[PDB]
Amino acid sequence: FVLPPGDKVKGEKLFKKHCKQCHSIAPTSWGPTLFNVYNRTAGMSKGNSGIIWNDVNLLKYMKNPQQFVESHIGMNFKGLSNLQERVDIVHYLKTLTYDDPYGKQIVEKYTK
Amino acid sequence: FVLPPGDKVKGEKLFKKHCKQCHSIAPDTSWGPTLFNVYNRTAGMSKGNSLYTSGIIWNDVNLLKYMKNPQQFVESHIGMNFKGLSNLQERVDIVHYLKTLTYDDPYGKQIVEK
Ligand code: HEC
Ligand code: HEC
Repeated sequence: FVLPPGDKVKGEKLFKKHCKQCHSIAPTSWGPTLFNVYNRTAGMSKGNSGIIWNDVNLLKYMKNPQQFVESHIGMNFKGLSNLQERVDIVHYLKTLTYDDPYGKQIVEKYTK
Repeated sequence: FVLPPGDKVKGEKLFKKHCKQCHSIAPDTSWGPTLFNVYNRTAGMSKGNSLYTSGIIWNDVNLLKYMKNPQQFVESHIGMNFKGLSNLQERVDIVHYLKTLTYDDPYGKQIVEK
């Protein structure tokens, strides 16, 4: 499969419209810069040089990002309904700080 | 609103089950950002739709809401979210545009400026 014919001017305009809001194009934004993203190793490769942002992968991601993530990583986070579970997770996250004994031990581990 | 009573041990268990796959807990790599010291941190999506702005804080209520429905949280606080682009030709044109964002492409060469 090769990339079908297209219009890079329409492409730049569609990028302004649909992607610029969260993506820079400089070598500051919420999402990663999309400069030199073509054939670049995708960040979701770290989830658990995997996935390359080639033509097919760019077309599939843009069609349905959540489905793409689920299909290539195997899982995805769509939310936790149980309020108590989220409360417990927040209780855990509050200890992940430099002034809590648990977070102190974390700094110990990842610093050695 | 006050954070209701909770269990930090069950919290660690649930974190392992549901968040560790994409999130590290190291001081600062994983796909997502490290969640160490995320409490009261300025959320990354504060940079969305970038006159200085303090941004969104990951406090109790916001963490709970986001964990409930992340994409709904994003839509509510940013105003927009990316759920996909159905039209195939728009995607092909975007790919054509992105292929020019390199250090060796003319347009990419011009954009590269420091
Ligand atoms: C915010 C409202 C966004 C909009 C609009 C678009 N994207 Fe995005 N994208 C966003 C974030 C926060 C992230 C990082 C987290 C993640 O899910 O990966 C991304 C990621 C990408 C990537 C991956 C880059 C990598 O190095 O792996 C790509 C290729 C990408 N986004 C492209 C893209 C396009 C083409 C968009 C419009 C058509 C678009 N994004 C919109 C947040 C947001
Ligand atoms: C991948 C499959 C993920 C899983 C499972 C979970 N998260 Fe996530 N999260 C992921 C990415 C790629 C990103 C960055 C892009 C984005 O959409 O923001 C995030 C972001 C967060 C954040 C925001 C961090 C910040 O703004 O500094 C938080 C607070 C967060 N994630 C928490 C979180 C929790 C509590 C999860 C399980 C209960 C969880 N994430 C799962 C990818 C993935």
